[PDB]
Amino acid sequence: NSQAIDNLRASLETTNQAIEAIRQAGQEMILAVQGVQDYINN
Amino acid sequence: NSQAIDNLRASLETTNQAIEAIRQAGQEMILAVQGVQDYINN
Amino acid sequence: NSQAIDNLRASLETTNQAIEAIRQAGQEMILAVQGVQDYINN
Amino acid sequence: ERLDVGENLKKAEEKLKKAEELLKKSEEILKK
Amino acid sequence: ISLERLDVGENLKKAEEKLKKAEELLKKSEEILKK
Amino acid sequence: ERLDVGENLKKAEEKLKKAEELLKKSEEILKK
Repeated sequence: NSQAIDNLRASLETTNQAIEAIRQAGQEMILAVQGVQDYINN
Repeated sequence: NSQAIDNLRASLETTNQAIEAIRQAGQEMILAVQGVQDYINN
Repeated sequence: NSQAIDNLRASLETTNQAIEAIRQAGQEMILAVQGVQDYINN
Repeated sequence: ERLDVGENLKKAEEKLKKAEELLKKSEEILKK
Repeated sequence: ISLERLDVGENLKKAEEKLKKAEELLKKSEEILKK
Repeated sequence: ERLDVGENLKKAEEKLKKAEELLKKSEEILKK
């Protein structure tokens, strides 16, 4: 079923995008925590 | 092979569930860090 | 297209590994915020 | 001099809200 | 004075439940693919 | 002495860079 194969490719590409979003959220959380530790210290 | 296509679907549906749990963990870390900022300012 | 099925499998396998790394990131972020809670409380 | 990392948390909240919309899209492609 | 200690433990604990759940769903996805 | 969670935050940075490269490798397999 060539149409099912194309749905799987389109689904997995979009899931790979959702993961890149969650990864960037994670970079923002590290900065937020670092900002908190810098405040307390400095 | 339709078993191979269906096996990919089951695996990808399970992966999307794992990503949603990590995303919701992310939302709890934001609340946690806001909570610390508020303790400090109050 | 049985080649497209083989590429989707190798892709989804690499995607599961990316998500496990992000999940391990989240575990370290949890420790870090506990680190900040304790230092303030303790 | 007041602690503010509000720009990081709001961008993180935007990144996770985007992930959520992309996940619903992925699931609907598989529904199809 | 400070009335209460700092407690964001209810949040950090829901996050721990979430990462543990992700880990079990990832192992399930992996076991499905292998088949 | 200093508050320092620099270890947790550094390891998290490593894990997110490792995730970025894996996702790159995955999108590259899906392209081929």
